[PDB]
Amino acid sequence: SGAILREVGTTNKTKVSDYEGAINQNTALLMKVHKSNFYMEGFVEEVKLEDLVKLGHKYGIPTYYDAGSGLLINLKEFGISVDEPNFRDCI
Amino acid sequence: MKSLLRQIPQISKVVEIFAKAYPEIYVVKAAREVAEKYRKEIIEGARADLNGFLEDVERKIKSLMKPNIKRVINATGVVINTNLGRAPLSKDVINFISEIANGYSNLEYNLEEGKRGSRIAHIEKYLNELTGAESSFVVNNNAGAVFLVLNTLAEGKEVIISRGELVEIGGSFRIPDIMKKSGAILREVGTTNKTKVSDYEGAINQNTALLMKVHKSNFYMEGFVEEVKLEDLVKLGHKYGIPTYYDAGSGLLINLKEFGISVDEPNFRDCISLGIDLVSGSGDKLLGGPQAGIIVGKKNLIEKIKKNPIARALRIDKLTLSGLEMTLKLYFEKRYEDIPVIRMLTQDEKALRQKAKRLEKLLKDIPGLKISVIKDKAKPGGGSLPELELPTYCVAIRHDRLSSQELSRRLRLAEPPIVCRIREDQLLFDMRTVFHEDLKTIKKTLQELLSI
RNA sequence: GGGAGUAGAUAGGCGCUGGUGUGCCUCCUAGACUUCAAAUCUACGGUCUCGCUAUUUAAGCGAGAGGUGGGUUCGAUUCCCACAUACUCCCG
Repeated sequence: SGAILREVGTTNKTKVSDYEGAINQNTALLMKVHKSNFYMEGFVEEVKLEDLVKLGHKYGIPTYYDAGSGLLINLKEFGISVDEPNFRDCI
Repeated sequence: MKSLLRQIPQISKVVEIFAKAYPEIYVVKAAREVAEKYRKEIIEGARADLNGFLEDVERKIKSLMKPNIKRVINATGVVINTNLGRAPLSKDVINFISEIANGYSNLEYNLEEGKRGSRIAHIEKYLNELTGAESSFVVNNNAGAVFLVLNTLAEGKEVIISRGELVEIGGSFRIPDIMKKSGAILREVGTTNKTKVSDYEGAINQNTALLMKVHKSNFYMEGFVEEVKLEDLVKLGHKYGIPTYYDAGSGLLINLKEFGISVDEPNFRDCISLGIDLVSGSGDKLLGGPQAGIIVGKKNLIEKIKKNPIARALRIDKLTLSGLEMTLKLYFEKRYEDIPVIRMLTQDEKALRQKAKRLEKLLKDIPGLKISVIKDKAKPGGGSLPELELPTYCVAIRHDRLSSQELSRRLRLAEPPIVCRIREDQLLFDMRTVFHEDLKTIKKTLQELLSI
């Protein structure tokens, strides 16, 4: 892609501090990918989406979410209870 | 001010006005859109009447219930019409696509071994046979086909190309601008109108990783002009040990002189059997199939391209893949007439008048219509054959009431819509591109605009 | 207990709508009609409340609330936010 990759946190856990800590003059993007075809249980921490946006608007950095699943609507409306994100809500 | 807007009814109230008239969903959408257009028009003080409301709300409903993309009756006589969606598909293909999309299929699944398999594997069997190349591959479109070969084999290294072959096809594609983003360094040789072989051979060096030639598909040069022969560039490559990459663009799968049309347009089989290492082209041009970037050439190169992590972002969808296999199946069976684009251009001169006057027989009754059939020479190829000029019968029409300009306008707004040429206040209908079942739809749309 | 989702009336259950709310079904009461019953139909109807005249009560009349509060807006039942509550789903 031509973009330089700055990986923060660790496999199972990643707090907000990890993101905010690696920012600098070259940081042009804050990107989060949704684990679509796998999942981690046990000691595992993740950064709330709301917090990423807050961190972006603080330093003036754009936020890019690769949902992957491409869920167009809220899924709970159909009886299936999952936290799967969707465009409308994430936007 | 605040009384010229209180007027506008309630969305619950207009929803009622259309009980079974239209779906509740489409009604509320039209009411909102309409409710906002009257709030702003009265706020700026440009409306004193609201009677237009009820009539309008129903027009939005009638409009909002139709998809935007719509089949269009092409009367221009241009087979590869970049604007109208290039090469149209035969029913045979469209049903093969219909079936694979209906449910699950073995897209990335090899039924033999019961484990995942490459989806590009189904087709390539066909390409290698038809072209004669060692191996093949296919991606989204030729634009990307180019970008992939450059970033695969010339990222960071030089690529020599003639200064007369740096094209701008389409609105966003430009060899110089994409190759840049390709990571390859551009070495332009020769001059606009002329380019000998010495120009190519002169700019080679330690970084030269590719010799690339682009086919001027959407333009041509006449007058004092020189070009580098293909056999020459193959010779030059094999001398210094440099690969040859031809961007045919037209994606002509076969020799074209075999069908009566005499042109020099290059084709895969012939260009491959010439000594070129790689060749690419769009599937929706001279191949007559769905949009697809087609690459054929040496195996050691194809494998280098495939492994590139960018090929996954170009890998073709389930629709075009299937639809491309059935298009390729037709080519093996020599069912040439079955593929729209080949039939349209190789149609009998006799064949065209036969349809030219079968339409004129359907419009003699319609009121105020001045119908005449003229033999005109047009240029069929839009995105692949720039110089070609072939004879075809146009049924030139003219109404006393309305003018040619206004006529084209209403015809593009019809259902189905019809797009046609205009020449000296005489609307023209080239029969080279008109399907038979359209003739009946042509007459029924013209009688609805001049007698209404 | 911690999160999250679905949510909301001013007779009662469901659904809708940026036009000052409304449609379907039910209840109640009332009216119409019907030999009797049913059916049917209709209601700027209903709750709470407060206030006003009388004031034991009756009796007549007027107004506001949509879980609560706030905001946007010409107008919020609709939309945003905050807190509360109901139902459900996940975790300790």
